[PDB]
Amino acid sequence: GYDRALSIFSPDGHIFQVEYALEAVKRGTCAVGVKGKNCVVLGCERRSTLKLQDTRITPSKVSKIDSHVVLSFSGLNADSRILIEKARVEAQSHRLTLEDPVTVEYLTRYVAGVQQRYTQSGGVRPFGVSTLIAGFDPRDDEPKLYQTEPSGIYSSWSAQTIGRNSKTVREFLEKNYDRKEPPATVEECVKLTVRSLLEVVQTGAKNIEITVVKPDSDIVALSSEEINQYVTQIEQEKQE
Amino acid sequence: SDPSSINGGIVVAMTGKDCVAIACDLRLGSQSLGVSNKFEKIFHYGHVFLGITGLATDVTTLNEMFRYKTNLYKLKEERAIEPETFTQLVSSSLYERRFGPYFVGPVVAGINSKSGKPFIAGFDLIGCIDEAKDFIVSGTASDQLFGMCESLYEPNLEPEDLFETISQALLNAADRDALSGWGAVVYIIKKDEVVKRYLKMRQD
Amino acid sequence: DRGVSTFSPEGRLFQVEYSLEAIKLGSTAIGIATKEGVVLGVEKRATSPLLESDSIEKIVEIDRHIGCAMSGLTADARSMIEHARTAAVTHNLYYDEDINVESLTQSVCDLALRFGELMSRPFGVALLIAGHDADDGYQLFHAEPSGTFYRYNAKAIGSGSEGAQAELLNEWHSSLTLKEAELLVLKILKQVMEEKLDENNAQLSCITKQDGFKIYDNEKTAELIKELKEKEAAE
Amino acid sequence: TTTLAFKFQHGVIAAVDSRASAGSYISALRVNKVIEINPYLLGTMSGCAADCQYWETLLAKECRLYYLRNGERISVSAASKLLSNMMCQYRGMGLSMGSMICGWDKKGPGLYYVDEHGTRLSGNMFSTGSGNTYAYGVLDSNYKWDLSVEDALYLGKRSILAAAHRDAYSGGSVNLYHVTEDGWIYHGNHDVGELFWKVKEEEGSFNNVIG
Amino acid sequence: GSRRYDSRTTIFSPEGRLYQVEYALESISHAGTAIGIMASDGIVLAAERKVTSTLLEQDTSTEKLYKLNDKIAVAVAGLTADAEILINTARIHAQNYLKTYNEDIPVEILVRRLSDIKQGYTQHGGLRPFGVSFIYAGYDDRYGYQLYTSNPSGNYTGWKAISVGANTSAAQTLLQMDYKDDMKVDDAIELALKTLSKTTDSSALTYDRLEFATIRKGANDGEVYQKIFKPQEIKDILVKTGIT
Amino acid sequence: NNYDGDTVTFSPTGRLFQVEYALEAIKQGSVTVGLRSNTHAVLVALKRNADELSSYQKKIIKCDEHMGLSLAGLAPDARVLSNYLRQQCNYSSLVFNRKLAVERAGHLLCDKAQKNTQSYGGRPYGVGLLIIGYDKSGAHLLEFQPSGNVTELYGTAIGARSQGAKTYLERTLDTFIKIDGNPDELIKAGVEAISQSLRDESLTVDNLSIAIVGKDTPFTIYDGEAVAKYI
Amino acid sequence: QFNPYGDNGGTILGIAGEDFAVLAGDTRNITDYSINSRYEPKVFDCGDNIVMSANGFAADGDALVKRFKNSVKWYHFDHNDKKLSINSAARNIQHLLYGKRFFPYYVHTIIAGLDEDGKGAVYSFDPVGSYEREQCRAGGAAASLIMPFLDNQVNFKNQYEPGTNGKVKKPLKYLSVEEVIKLVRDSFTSATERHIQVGDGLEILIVTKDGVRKEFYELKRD
Amino acid sequence: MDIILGIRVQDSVILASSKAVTRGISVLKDSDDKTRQLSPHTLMSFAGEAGDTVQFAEYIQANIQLYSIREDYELSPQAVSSFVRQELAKSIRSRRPYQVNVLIGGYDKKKNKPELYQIDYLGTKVELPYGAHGYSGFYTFSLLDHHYRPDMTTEEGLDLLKLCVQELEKRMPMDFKGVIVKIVDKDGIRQVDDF
Amino acid sequence: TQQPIVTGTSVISMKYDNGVIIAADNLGSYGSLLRFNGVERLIPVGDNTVVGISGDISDMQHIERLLKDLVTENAYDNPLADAEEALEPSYIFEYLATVMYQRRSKMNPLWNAIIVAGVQSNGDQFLRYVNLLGVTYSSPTLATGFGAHMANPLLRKVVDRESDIPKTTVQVAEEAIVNAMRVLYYRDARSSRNFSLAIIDKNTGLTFKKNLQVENMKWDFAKDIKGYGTQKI
Ligand SMILES: [Mg+2]
Ligand SMILES: [Mg+2]
Repeated sequence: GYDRALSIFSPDGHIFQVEYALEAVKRGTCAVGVKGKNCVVLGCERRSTLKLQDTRITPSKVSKIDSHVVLSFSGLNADSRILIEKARVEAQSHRLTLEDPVTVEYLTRYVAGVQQRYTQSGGVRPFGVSTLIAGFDPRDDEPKLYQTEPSGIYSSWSAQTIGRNSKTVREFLEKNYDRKEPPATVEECVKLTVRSLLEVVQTGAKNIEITVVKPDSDIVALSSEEINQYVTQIEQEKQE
Repeated sequence: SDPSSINGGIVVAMTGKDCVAIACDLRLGSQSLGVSNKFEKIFHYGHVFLGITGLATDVTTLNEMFRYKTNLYKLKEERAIEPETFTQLVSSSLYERRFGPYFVGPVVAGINSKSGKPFIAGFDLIGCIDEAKDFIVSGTASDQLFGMCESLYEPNLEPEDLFETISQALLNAADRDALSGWGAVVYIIKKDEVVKRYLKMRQD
Repeated sequence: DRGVSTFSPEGRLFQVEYSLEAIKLGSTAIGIATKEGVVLGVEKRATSPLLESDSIEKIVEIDRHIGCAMSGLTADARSMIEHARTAAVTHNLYYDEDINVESLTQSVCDLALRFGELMSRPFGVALLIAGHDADDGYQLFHAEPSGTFYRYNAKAIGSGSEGAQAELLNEWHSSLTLKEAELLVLKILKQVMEEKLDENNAQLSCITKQDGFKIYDNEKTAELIKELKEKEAAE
Repeated sequence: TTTLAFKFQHGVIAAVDSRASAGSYISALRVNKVIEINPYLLGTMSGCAADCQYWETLLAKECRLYYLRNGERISVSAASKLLSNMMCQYRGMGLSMGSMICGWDKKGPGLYYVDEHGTRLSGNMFSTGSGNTYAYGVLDSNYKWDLSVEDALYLGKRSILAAAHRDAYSGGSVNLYHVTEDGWIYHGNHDVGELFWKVKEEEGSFNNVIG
Repeated sequence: GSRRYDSRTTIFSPEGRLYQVEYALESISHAGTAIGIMASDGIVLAAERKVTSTLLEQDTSTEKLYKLNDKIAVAVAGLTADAEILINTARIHAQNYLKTYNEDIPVEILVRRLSDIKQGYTQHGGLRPFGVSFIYAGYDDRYGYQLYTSNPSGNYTGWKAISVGANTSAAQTLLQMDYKDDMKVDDAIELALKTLSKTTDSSALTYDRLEFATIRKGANDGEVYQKIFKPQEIKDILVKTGIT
Repeated sequence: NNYDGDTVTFSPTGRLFQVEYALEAIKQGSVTVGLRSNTHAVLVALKRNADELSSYQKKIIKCDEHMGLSLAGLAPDARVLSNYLRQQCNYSSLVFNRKLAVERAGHLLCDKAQKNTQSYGGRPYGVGLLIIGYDKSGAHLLEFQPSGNVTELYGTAIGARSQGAKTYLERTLDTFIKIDGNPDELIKAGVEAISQSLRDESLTVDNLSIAIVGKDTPFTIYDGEAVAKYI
Repeated sequence: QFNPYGDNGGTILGIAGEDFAVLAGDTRNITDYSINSRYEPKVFDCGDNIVMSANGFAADGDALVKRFKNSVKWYHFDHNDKKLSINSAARNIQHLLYGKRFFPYYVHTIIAGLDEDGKGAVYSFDPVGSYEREQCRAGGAAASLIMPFLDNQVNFKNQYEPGTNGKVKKPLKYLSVEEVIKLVRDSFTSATERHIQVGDGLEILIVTKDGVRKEFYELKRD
Repeated sequence: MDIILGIRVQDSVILASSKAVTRGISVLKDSDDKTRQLSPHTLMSFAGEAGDTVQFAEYIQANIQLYSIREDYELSPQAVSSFVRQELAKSIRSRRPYQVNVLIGGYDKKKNKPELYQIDYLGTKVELPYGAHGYSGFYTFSLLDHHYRPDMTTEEGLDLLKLCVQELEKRMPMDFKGVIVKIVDKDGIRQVDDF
Repeated sequence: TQQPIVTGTSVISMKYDNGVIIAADNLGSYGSLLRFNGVERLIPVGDNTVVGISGDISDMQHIERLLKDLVTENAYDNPLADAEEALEPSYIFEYLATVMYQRRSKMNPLWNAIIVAGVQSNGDQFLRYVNLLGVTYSSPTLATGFGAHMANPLLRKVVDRESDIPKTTVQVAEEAIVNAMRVLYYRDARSSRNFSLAIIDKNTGLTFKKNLQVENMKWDFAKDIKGYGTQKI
């Protein structure tokens, strides 16, 4: 079998393949995650270079791993499918062996472990994907939001963004998001998520996707018109 | 215990003038218990017809297997499989399980689309081909069917006369078998039309 | 290119030497061993204020009598910790007893040089393994990706290590109390850290014979930081 | 052998006999048929002693590793399932195991029956071994959810005594355990010989036996 | 040893791109243009054969359009031999699904499967990727008529209209201009041929340089029919639409 | 230069540079001395610390009741090779009820090291070993190089500044070989030998490591206050 | 058909004292009605103040003892010459036995020594590795002849104090090493009289804090 | 874990399964639920060898739940039954087959039709208006053959089911400790808590 | 699992003051057929050990080849192969015992009963038994098969316990062995008159005696035995 060590240290103590995988994430469309008091919202950029697209059937950017946990990403689209499939299999495997669904932290730890494994196994390259994993633990009303990256490190975030121009939207979130008082309602949380993407997106038309996840497996994706109403209200307040 | 008689059932095929007929009962049972009166044992892949008797799970498995294989055949060959070719495929597929066989008695019936020649064939559970000119029998009342066919059959019967012959062969054979009956179907097959007839029979 | 298991002209393995450079870029971790217990402390180093700092887990329990702190590519440490926990619990299964700290450390270090063309590269993380057993008392070990492990009275690893180690050289003595060690870790962490040290960007832990391995609450550490500030202002 | 376990208001009682036989020969008068998996989990033991000891001692390994990884104590449901899945690996191979996994977790007191077939049953009351039928009689007629800890301990004790008297392969001594949310509490070793006469006098039972 | 000769087909560039995937896409840009257009009452597949000869036996020839099952077909752009490897695998997957669930495989599930196979060759194994881009035209009872594309990276997307191969930039602009949502198959047939006629590198678009197919519910009542056009039938539709 | 990228490549003059680089790792290692008489065999090792807070790296490893070694170079490689010796000694005892001859132990170590010098993917061992033992033919001392070369000697030294100790033993040859039935005097000669390799530092109580095996003496290691007698 | 098992007879006895332990066994080895050896040692000093006997099928017995002795050696190598405690040895033997759960060592194993508080300890194993700490255990051919006698004379079962008539039990007073050896010798002398596989010789290994000592006694050779 | 019945009426499928579990000569449990929900509108009851039944049922459940998440879509009862049949047909020629008989009661939301599939451990599948496994059919089928209509209401189906259970309770030698009854219709799966 | 086909009967042995004696007849039986009359079942290993084998002859020939290979292997890279590092009886036995037990543990035994007789480096007598089950034991006298039942009783009258060994000379020991072989020839239906005898002494080394015969037999009393009860003529 093909055993070639592709991910190796350089003289300065860097693993270039892992670092170049992060450059693939930088190229990917922007993804953002914001957790309110009783919800988490996942926002995703859709590049409008591709029209004539069939939006019914085109792979959506946010994926359900279980009924209570979702996963969004930035980077190589094909790579993300492998992580999503593995995560979905592990979720069912946990329910089967332990008789509880996965916690959000556990699912994150698993996906992050798969990514790490692909940085020191022979004959394989790292995943060119960073993920945002959000949801609610079974019988728990505390929001959960985690981030993973190609190296395999993971951590919890009050709010986070990944992908292209994520530096800019993180700048926005750092000055607009208050920890002492997070977005108290679904409205406020979605509004702040749309506002953050409007710093980077271009047109607020079909370029912004929003998915709201509430406790007890309550997950819904907002439509174009619903998002368009947020886009309208934001700029009308801005004209002042 | 005997896998070839747990579920019961029969299939018979016959050749006629520019036609073939294939027929089967509708019973599925668990030994003495009758379970289903709608368990058809004849399938078709294009214009080639396959009847299968024996262990019902293998009947279903093999149908799905031959649908699988004839669909790939058609995609690659760009034509429907012929009865002669399909017969060899059934034989090959059964023999590959030589030491762990499907407990079945398959029967092929059809008309070659190019030559127009009527064709029938029978197999044992491991693949041995019986290519008879007159008739093929299979199932838990095969002895009874041999008796009926041997006396009732005559060559070059017209389609509607062949229908009566094969129907009476099946019915009366099934009525001397505990594990066969509960309805019956007869296919009359011509080069470009096939008629399917459900027969009325005693339900014990 | 060149083999992953290649020797340099000086007689060193290139990849092992390069992984040591990755560890130098890691956040600082410090350990101090006393006769009352071993203290482990780390710099959390959150990359952003929106990152919830209590999710940064650089101090980890291996068993009730063994703790561990990490520095470098911390993702690499997870499989090492998993092996350590398995080795500790497996030995208890086979022998109905606690495993020796040295034996646990040796088991972790056996993974180190299992790379080639096994894993494709060495680990890019160093570990401070602290614990207690009945035979050798309180112990602190430094496990490297070379497969070598040294026992230490006190040790610092990570970006501020040589400055911290010089400080540990002067401060450590064989009569240190647990409380004195706690303040000493906090003092040296505060010295080498970029950002100002508080209970949210630094973490303490210890291992004692009585209570075993414990990670300190942010409230508990905050008091020790306030106690440190006052005693430094006392002269 | 006779083992039982039952759920009640303030936890679960676990009671077992202490006899081991090799045919008619009594090889042991005092085997321990309760394994202290951990301070919050108990397992009874009937069938092959080695299978029970080995696989439940290993279960404790798995439960400890679970707590180290996740930071929480494992549930009774999850623990019982890990054990049942180990059995299914050696299914058809001759393992012999029948035990009650007893504990207290988030859903309250919990009790699961697990055997070598892979069977995994949640329930309020269970009994296994050659003398289980005798223990069931005493249990079924006296069991309430409304039992006190004192009365529940006596019930499990009295139920083993019933089996020890009638079943030839049950006896020796009775071991009691009470499982709380703060952990299991051992309630001593009780010789059946001494217990029988004591219970006969105080209770008035076993009139047919001369004392 | 052997390391010396290893090209390392599954590595990132400093910019975070996959060398071999990018170079495979460069290869595909020289292949004959294939177009797919989705309408309300069916799907059209049109494709240009590469500089042919008069001695090529066209009526038995197939280099662009392939049948995966009765409901799903693909248009190929790139190495034909590479495509046939993947096509046969997809045909098997469709039959595996049909055997397992006793229902025809949904279009996307087949597409995802093939796209995952392509993905694997970019992440592990040290082998070159498949130099192929597919346009998938299919129907199922969940989403109805569907168009997809996949490329050597293993990424796939859904489309109302799409082109692969040569001159996709020019072709996509022309499709984006004239395509409407309420369009029908007969209109889509015309759009596809008109787009190829304008983007082609050949002097003129003739029947012998084309492969054509439709997927219609123009099959007697609630069912779907695949029509791989014969040479004479391509010649007729060219006259009907007013190109020759 | 162009021929040192892997162990599978000869240079134009017929050299194996990766093996030579592995040999270099031994020269960087701390000094250790071996010597024997007709009744006993002794190992003396200068242990090295990381700093003043650190412990002194152990140098001597027991392989059996009648055999053991001292190391210089990559310590993990010594652990691998000593583990192999422990297994081979043990195989001989369990299967043949026979204590493994020291000479045969050397042949086994040679062959194990050799396989790592002729194959692609692997690397040579980066450690040198001094094996002492007492078997049916008396006391023995072996020197192991990771090139595969194993040599039986009266005395030797390996590691940094080992040349000084080696010259001393070459002078003292006729004296220390005759130290029969006197373990303390044989150790003294070894401690005096290793002293010829010291600079700036001297032999302290946690610095010195000594091992001995002989006629009626199982392989035993002395550390700490047990070697203060010899300082 | 090939039978991989056999029966070499023999009887062993382990008794734990207050600060000592004894493991005794007869030295006769047999097949069917024949004597293989009148003196074939069956109780072994395994190091670390632990004594062991694996009685039943001698080939499996020798194999298990050999593997346990080996395990003690490697425990020293792997864990810095730490002394293997009797409880740790016991758990280790369980895994050696259960490792062959589906093709067992056909033996009844007993080990003896001192626990970590210096008190006498005996552990008893079945062929597939179930074990427990015990005060008194006989194993092998004449086990059923010996154990009832030990219940009566070591634990004072069914013995009550004269005058009380069943009301007060005979108190469980501690036995000296000399007292235990007397009960061991009388156990084997009585077993020799009534069991054909028991005889020739009796070898006793005594474990104290000072180490392991041996005592040998002649038994009837018929 | 012996008796499992099924009946498909106008707008729903009703599954009835016994509550008893026996170990040796003792009944361990009289409230055992021999069923698993595979999807919101698909229920599977089971009976066969101890252990294998639950293990197989849960394995099937996990696979259907995995499919549901991957595709964000509920498989039709027919598709689920075919998957289950293949797994049993696979299993019968394995080293150690899974000795499990099942009934699959589902409501097809596309066709708006209830569906009942009977599959034995060999992988013998049949779609039926009413079904059973083992000997259960020997006592009940004569009543079902007489009284059953395809236009029966859910309430009439329950009444016919009560008659079947009463006949079982009269002529069966084993005490199966009554049955748990569950209904599968357009709104999903619910349990009849008084039967 | 197999069955023995061609078989050798008893091997008998005992210790005496300065060494050990071992003996075995020269027959290879094929059931009740006395098929092969020139089979050597005592196989010397060096000048200090003799391995006596009974049971399956095909397996005996296999063991004979293992021992031959063992001597070859021991000499490899061994300057003291004919001195301090020569094969000992104890080494040879432990090796065979390991092989026998391993083979029974794979359910494919070497169908034999083996006695290893020899003298160690320090002059100590070595005598130990091993069989197809891997069972091992030592005793002042050892015998296999029929020898166990008939020879041991006679040999134990000479050396009944350990303390009798120094009191037993080589002449007395050989005499007892030779008498035992005669008794086995009278009473074992699978024995022959021809046998081999080996003496391993710590002073005079290995003496291997071939083509020995059972002599001084008593048969004359048979002439007076008539009928089975009442017959006089
Ligand atoms: Mg009837
Ligand atoms: Mg006797």
